[PDB]
Amino acid sequence: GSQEDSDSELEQYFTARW
Amino acid sequence: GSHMGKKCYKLENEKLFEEFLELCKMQTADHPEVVPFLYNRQQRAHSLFLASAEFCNILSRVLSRARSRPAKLYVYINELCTVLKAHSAKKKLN
Repeated sequence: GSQEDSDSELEQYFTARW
Repeated sequence: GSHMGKKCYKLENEKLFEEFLELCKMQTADHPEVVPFLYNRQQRAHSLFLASAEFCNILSRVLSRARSRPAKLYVYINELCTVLKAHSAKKKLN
Protein backbone atom coordinates (compact mmCIF):
# COMPACT_ATOMS: atom_id res chain seq x y z
CA GLY A 1 0.00 0.00 0.00
CA SER A 2 0.87 3.68 -0.07
CA GLN A 3 3.77 4.07 2.36
CA GLU A 4 4.45 7.28 0.47
CA ASP A 5 2.23 9.78 -1.31
CA SER A 6 4.48 9.20 -4.31
CA ASP A 7 3.03 11.19 -7.20
CA SER A 8 0.21 12.67 -5.15
CA GLU A 9 2.95 13.96 -2.85
CA LEU A 10 3.41 16.71 -5.42
CA GLU A 11 -0.25 17.02 -6.35
CA GLN A 12 -0.89 18.12 -2.76
CA TYR A 13 0.07 21.68 -3.55
CA PHE A 14 1.06 21.79 -7.23
CA THR A 15 0.39 20.06 -10.55
CA ALA A 16 -0.35 20.77 -14.22
CA ARG A 17 -3.37 20.19 -16.46
CA TRP A 18 -2.89 16.42 -16.11
CA GLY B 1 30.85 -6.99 -6.21
CA SER B 2 27.87 -4.70 -6.61
CA HIS B 3 26.05 -5.08 -9.92
CA MET B 4 27.62 -4.04 -13.23
CA GLY B 5 30.89 -3.56 -11.38
CA LYS B 6 32.40 -0.51 -9.74
CA LYS B 7 30.40 1.76 -12.03
CA CYS B 8 29.74 5.32 -10.99
CA TYR B 9 26.90 7.30 -12.53
CA LYS B 10 27.12 9.70 -9.61
CA LEU B 11 28.57 12.58 -11.65
CA GLU B 12 26.00 11.97 -14.36
CA ASN B 13 22.92 11.66 -12.20
CA GLU B 14 23.81 14.75 -10.18
CA LYS B 15 24.07 17.09 -13.17
CA LEU B 16 21.44 15.05 -14.93
CA PHE B 17 19.06 15.66 -12.07
CA GLU B 18 19.71 19.38 -12.31
CA GLU B 19 19.02 19.28 -16.08
CA PHE B 20 15.48 18.58 -14.97
CA LEU B 21 15.52 21.01 -12.05
CA GLU B 22 16.95 23.90 -14.00
CA LEU B 23 14.13 23.17 -16.42
CA CYS B 24 11.74 22.95 -13.47
CA LYS B 25 12.90 26.42 -12.41
CA MET B 26 11.54 27.65 -15.74
CA GLN B 27 8.31 25.72 -15.75
CA THR B 28 7.33 25.60 -12.09
CA ALA B 29 8.55 29.17 -11.76
CA ASP B 30 5.39 30.04 -9.82
CA HIS B 31 5.95 26.94 -7.70
CA PRO B 32 9.47 26.93 -6.21
CA GLU B 33 8.52 23.97 -4.01
CA VAL B 34 9.00 21.39 -6.78
CA VAL B 35 12.72 21.92 -7.42
CA PRO B 36 13.77 21.95 -3.69
CA PHE B 37 11.49 18.94 -3.23
CA LEU B 38 13.28 16.95 -5.93
CA TYR B 39 16.55 18.08 -4.38
CA ASN B 40 15.34 17.07 -0.94
CA ARG B 41 14.14 13.60 -1.92
CA GLN B 42 17.41 12.97 -3.77
CA GLN B 43 19.34 13.89 -0.64
CA ARG B 44 17.47 11.29 1.40
CA ALA B 45 17.60 8.78 -1.42
CA HIS B 46 20.23 6.08 -0.95
CA SER B 47 23.45 7.24 -2.60
CA LEU B 48 23.94 3.88 -4.35
CA PHE B 49 20.97 4.03 -6.71
CA LEU B 50 21.79 7.69 -7.37
CA ALA B 51 25.22 6.49 -8.49
CA SER B 52 23.85 3.63 -10.58
CA ALA B 53 23.11 3.32 -14.29
CA GLU B 54 19.48 2.56 -13.60
CA PHE B 55 18.85 6.04 -12.22
CA CYS B 56 20.65 7.38 -15.29
CA ASN B 57 17.89 5.81 -17.40
CA ILE B 58 15.25 7.33 -15.17
CA LEU B 59 16.81 10.78 -15.33
CA SER B 60 17.64 10.81 -19.03
CA ARG B 61 14.13 9.55 -19.66
CA VAL B 62 11.96 11.67 -17.33
CA LEU B 63 13.98 14.85 -17.65
CA SER B 64 13.97 14.79 -21.42
CA ARG B 65 10.31 13.77 -21.43
CA ALA B 66 9.55 16.89 -19.37
CA ARG B 67 11.62 18.93 -21.81
CA SER B 68 9.61 17.73 -24.78
CA ARG B 69 6.39 17.56 -22.79
CA PRO B 70 6.37 20.51 -20.32
CA ALA B 71 2.66 19.86 -19.91
CA LYS B 72 3.43 16.71 -17.93
CA LEU B 73 6.62 17.92 -16.25
CA TYR B 74 5.01 17.24 -12.88
CA VAL B 75 4.38 13.58 -13.67
CA TYR B 76 8.10 13.24 -14.33
CA ILE B 77 8.72 15.26 -11.15
CA ASN B 78 6.43 12.78 -9.40
CA GLU B 79 8.22 9.84 -10.98
CA LEU B 80 11.72 11.08 -10.33
CA CYS B 81 10.83 11.78 -6.68
CA THR B 82 9.12 8.41 -6.18
CA VAL B 83 11.92 6.81 -8.16
CA LEU B 84 14.36 8.07 -5.56
CA LYS B 85 12.60 6.48 -2.59
CA ALA B 86 11.22 3.47 -4.46
CA HIS B 87 14.67 2.16 -5.31
CA SER B 88 16.73 3.94 -2.65
CA ALA B 89 16.52 4.10 1.16
CA LYS B 90 13.70 1.57 0.95
CA LYS B 91 15.23 -0.94 -1.43
CA LYS B 92 13.79 -4.22 -0.18
CA LEU B 93 11.71 -4.84 -3.27
CA ASN B 94 14.56 -4.69 -5.77
